[PDB]
Amino acid sequence: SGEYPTVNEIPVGEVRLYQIADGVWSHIATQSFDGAVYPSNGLIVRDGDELLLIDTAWGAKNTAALLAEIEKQIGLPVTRAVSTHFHDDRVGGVDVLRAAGVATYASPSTRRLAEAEGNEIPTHSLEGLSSSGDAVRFGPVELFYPGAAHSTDNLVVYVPSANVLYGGCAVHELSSTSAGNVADADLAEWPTSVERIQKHYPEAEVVIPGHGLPGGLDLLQHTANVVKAHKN
Ligand SMILES: COc1ncc(-c2c(C(=O)O)[nH]c3c([C@H](C)N4C[C@]5(C[C@@H](CN)C5)OC4=O)cccc23)cc1O
Ligand SMILES: [Zn+2]
Ligand SMILES: [Zn+2]
Repeated sequence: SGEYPTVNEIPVGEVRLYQIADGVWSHIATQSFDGAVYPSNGLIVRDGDELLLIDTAWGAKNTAALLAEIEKQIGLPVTRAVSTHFHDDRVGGVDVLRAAGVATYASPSTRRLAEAEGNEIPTHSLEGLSSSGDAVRFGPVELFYPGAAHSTDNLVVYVPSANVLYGGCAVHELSSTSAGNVADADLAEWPTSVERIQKHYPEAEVVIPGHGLPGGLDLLQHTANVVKAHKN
């Protein structure tokens, strides 16, 4: 009824939307992995009379439910999607999107890693993001490659009209103890990558993590702290 939804409030298979700013929503879904249930976020950004989707809802059935929730709550078509790294919480559901007419995009690095791991593969490659600090425009957002962090390919997304920074899984929520699932992470480079984000987006007003509650710019410093301490 208004606060940001949490893992035990969303059955696996349902999707919630949360209005972040004018023309900006997050999507929240839950999924089982290795016998535990986790929430995860993505983003929806209005692009005129169309929508840009950032990240799937972590699976085919969740992503079908996402599209249905968008139709119910917003009623504009999703025409493009960007996946911010290669893991299933970001690309799982790309096949559903592709068959619903959505053009799916990711960096070449994400596409190669997704293919090598057996995850679903976005159709279109996003050039211009291969060096840390690179930024490109994509409809109503800026895509930024901060360097290796949670994964080597992780992208972040800024919505300049609303000063919304979507950090994806390179950014942790404030209740995060612990650096999340670090299987593919670069703990040594992660603080440097976060510092690049902090330098590039000093006017961010909302910061959305890949999992958990949005907050302000403090999420970035918190993430650096938790990664440094996990390493320690
Ligand atoms: C305590 O809180 C939290 N705990 C954990 C997470 C969390 C994150 C995140 O840290 O982004 N990702 C998760 C994934 C994704 C799909 N996977 C799986 C994978 C293992 C590799 C294959 N061997 C690929 O690497 C990866 O990230 C699954 C399950 C949980 C998470 C988030 C939390 O908030
Ligand atoms: Zn991940
Ligand atoms: Zn994640």
